[PDB]
Amino acid sequence: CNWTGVKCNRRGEVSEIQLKEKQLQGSLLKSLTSLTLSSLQLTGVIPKEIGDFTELELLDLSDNSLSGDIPVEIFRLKKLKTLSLNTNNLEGHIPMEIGNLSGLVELMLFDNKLSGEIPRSIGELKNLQVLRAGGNKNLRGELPWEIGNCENLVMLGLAETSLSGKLPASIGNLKRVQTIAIYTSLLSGPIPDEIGYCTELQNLYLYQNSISGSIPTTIGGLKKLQSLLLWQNNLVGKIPTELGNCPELWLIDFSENLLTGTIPRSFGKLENLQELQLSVNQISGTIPEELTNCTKLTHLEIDNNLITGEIPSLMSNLRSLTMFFAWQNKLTGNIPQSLSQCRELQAIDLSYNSLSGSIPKEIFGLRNLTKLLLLSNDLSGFIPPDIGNCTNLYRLRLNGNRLAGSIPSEIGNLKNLNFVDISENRLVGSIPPAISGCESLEFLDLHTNSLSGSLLGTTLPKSLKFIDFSDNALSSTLPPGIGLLTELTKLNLAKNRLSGEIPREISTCRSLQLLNLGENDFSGEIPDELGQIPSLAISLNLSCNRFVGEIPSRFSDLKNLGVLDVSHNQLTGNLNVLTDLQNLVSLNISYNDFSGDLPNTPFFRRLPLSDLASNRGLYISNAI
Amino acid sequence: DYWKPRHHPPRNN
Ligand SMILES: *[C@@H]1O[C@H](CO)[C@@H](OC2O[C@H](CO)[C@@H](O)[C@H](O)[C@H]2NC(C)=O)[C@H](O)[C@H]1NC(C)=O
Ligand SMILES: *[C@@H]1O[C@H](CO)[C@@H](O)[C@H](O)[C@H]1NC(C)=O
Ligand SMILES: *[C@@H]1O[C@H](CO)[C@@H](O)[C@H](O)[C@H]1NC(C)=O
Repeated sequence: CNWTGVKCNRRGEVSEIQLKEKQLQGSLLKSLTSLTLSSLQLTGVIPKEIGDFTELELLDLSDNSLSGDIPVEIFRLKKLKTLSLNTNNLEGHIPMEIGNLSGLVELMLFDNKLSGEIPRSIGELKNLQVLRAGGNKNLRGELPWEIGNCENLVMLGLAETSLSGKLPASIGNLKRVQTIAIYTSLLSGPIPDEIGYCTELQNLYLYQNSISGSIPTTIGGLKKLQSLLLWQNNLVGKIPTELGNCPELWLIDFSENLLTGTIPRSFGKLENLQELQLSVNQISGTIPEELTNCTKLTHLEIDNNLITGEIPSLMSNLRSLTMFFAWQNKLTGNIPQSLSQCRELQAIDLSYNSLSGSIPKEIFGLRNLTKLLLLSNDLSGFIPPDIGNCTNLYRLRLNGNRLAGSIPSEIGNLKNLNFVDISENRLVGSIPPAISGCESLEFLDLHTNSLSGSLLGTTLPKSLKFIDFSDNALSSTLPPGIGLLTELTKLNLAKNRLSGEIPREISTCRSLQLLNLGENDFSGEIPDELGQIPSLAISLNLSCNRFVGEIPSRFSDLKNLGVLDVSHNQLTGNLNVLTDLQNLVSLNISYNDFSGDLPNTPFFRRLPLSDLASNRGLYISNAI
Repeated sequence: DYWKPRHHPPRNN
């Protein structure tokens, strides 16, 4: 009887029913051996009458909307080798009677609403190979001891459940298990040493639990081990040396634990290691040279630890390295030039160490490097002209070092450079006009250097969003061409030698949220134009200049300004123009020539009386 | 749908 989706046995009776990938709605022949109604958008319960098809072997109801319990009558089917209930709405416990399906091989409960514990009955399934119950948030309790009795298990996953407690020593009886995935769950206590008895173990994923204790040494006796994800747990103690004995290990992630001791030299023997993540631990010692013998390493993340010593030059041997993160350690010495022999490097972050010496020119020869982060070290010397060679550089942070000399003009050669932070160094001379050539540049932070000379509109790319030149020796006048950067969100020129009027052209920066002109030699009158920039929101700081005249009436139009500091100027007249700004939070008018009365309002009442005392005539008055 | 296995997200500065 074949239309489609229906199959018959030889004797002429209906055998298999299959329907999937249709669109439907609604709730859902005693010789039928196989039943697949899957991806049908079906709703309702699973009818207990299902348990009546005695010859059932496969039942796949997966990828539907079914609700209610898993009927215990389903477990009357003693011939079932596959039960797929996954990706539905099912709730309730896994019934104890699960243990009665004596031939069950595949069991898929994952991605449901199931709750309760895992019955101690699973241990009676001797043919069980795959059990995946993960993605049930309220599946809870300890993994039952009886799990050790499923002798044929290959795949076990309980991920994203509420499973708690320590994994039972029982686990060591599973001599065929390949993948154990119980991650983003409630587990605590130590990984049991008995796990070293699981000879076929390939992938161990325990990440995002509370597991405590240390990493059992026995894990090094697992010869087929490939991926170990133990990240974000309470793990304590030293990394087992014995891990160097796992020839197939390509991924190790111990990130976010309490580990101490040293990175083991034995790792040098792992010829298949692609990825080593030790990030956020207590690891001390030096990077061992033997690590440079792992030729397939793409990812080395050792950041946020106690590692001391020098970065080894033999790092040139890792020719596949894409990512090198050593930031937040005790590293000293020069950055080795031989690191540039790793031609594939995408990202180098060495920040927050003691690195000294010059930045090696050769590192800028990397044609694939997007991210170079050297911030917070002892680095000195020039920024090499070869910086123009690093074609794909996107994010550059050299800030918090001793770097000297001028910003090399060939930086104008970099067309993808988005973000550049050179602040807090000894840089001198002018900002090079050629930087107008970085057409992608949105963030430029030069603050706290010896930068000098004048400042031009032609000197800067019009794609700029963030500008911080504060704390330098910059001089002459803020150029009218500043009005050319219409993307500028934030402009900080504070603490310089700048002078002249504020050019009215400032009115055309339509995106400007924050403007800091503080601590300069600016003079004359605050132009009316400054009030014409509705976007001014975060801050406007005109303080510690020579401004005179009165607060422009247009200032009543900055309806979004949260912070305003005009203090330490020669400003006169009264504050009446300010009285209706409802979003004004902080106001500093002190050390000016202001005079006149301010209304008695919680706003003006919060102004410190010493602030009024440093002016000419200011006082709070009471209305009649 | 529960997430597939993954490593610790790298974090740079
Ligand atoms: C950056 O790009 C530079 C320009 O080619 C390159 O320059 C030179 O090196 C070659 C030898 O490889 C010399 O023959 C040549 O005289 C040099 N050119 C100039 C004009 O200086 C740099 O070596 C490159 N820098 C890096 C670190 O790759
Ligand atoms: C305004 O600038 C001065 C001078 O640089 C600074 O000390 C002050 O804190 C700034 N104002 C605000 C509100 O941050
Ligand atoms: C003005 O007052 C604000 C708010 O109290 C303060 O942060 C700032 O330091 C003051 N400005 C100066 C120049 O001290």
